[PDB]
Amino acid sequence: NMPWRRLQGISFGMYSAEELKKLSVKSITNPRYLDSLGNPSANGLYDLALGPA
Amino acid sequence: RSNSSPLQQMTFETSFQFLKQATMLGSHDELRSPSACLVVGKVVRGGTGLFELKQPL
Amino acid sequence: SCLVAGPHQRHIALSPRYLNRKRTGIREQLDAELLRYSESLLGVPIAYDNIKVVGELGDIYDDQGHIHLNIEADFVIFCPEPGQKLMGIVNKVSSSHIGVHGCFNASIPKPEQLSAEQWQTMEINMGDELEFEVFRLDSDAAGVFCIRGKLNITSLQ
Amino acid sequence: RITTPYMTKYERARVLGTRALQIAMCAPVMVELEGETDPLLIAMKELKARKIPIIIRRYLPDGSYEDWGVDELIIT
Repeated sequence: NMPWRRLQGISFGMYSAEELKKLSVKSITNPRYLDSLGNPSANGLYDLALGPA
Repeated sequence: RSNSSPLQQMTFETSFQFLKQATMLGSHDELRSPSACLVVGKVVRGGTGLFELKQPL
Repeated sequence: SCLVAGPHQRHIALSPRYLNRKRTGIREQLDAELLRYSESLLGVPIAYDNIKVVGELGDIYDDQGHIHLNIEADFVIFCPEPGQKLMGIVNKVSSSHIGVHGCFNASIPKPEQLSAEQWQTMEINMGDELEFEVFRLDSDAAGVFCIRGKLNITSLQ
Repeated sequence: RITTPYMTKYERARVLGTRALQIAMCAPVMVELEGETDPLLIAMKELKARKIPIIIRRYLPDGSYEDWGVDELIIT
């Protein structure tokens, strides 16, 4: 049973920079993203709040 | 450049200049081209898609 | 009195199997699936749909087979809401809780009575030692609407 | 009321496709099929008998539309 809703129009604008906030699950701070064995290092680029890769 | 479709005009060439333009102008797209209709997953507005069917109740 | 009538517009997608038989199919599953189940869009137990009509035509959408349409329906609803002192069936007396019309289940968590009244295990006696196991004061204002079998938390203060 | 009375080939194609997708979803066939398992053959059988209750909604380039019946449309 499909969504049933269709698109009428697409506009390109610029994000406020204050509404990007709240469009953000967490701030990343750890440079080294690859773990010693190849898993995600917490607070790095690959994180488990930015989704399961 | 004299084209009313930002989604077209960026599926052709210089896609980043045509995106920067469409972005600093708030340019709106009506999803009526074949390219803009295939980018957002619609049915093209020519040939077989040009009319409805309207099953009567 | 819980008497309520709400005229609302819904969107319903009918299968091509229910073409000749629409009124049958507009309810088979698409409306009879939340039969007196808590609504969060308007706070509504859907008793039954008295009438389900379509203003005009139906729009089959490209590759999709379904026929999408609009249904203007009056939901006859029973709304016990904050600001009301309802009744409740007294069947089982517990410290956890005190569990209308045999179908509306009500709850009463522990610290919601007058603390002047002390309890005995077999049955509980209130202030003047008068046993009351009958439809009487039950004022619900905290309401659960999530769990499959919802609740009606009643109060007396 | 001003467009062509005939049914363009694109309209025939889309009407056959939609009627077939309906038949395949267990819709009643008003054409007395005679042992064929293809829904598209059944849709053609229905189009030839003039039994298709669909409304072709021809759109003009300014948004204005005209609603034609699949029965009231000269199929070549």
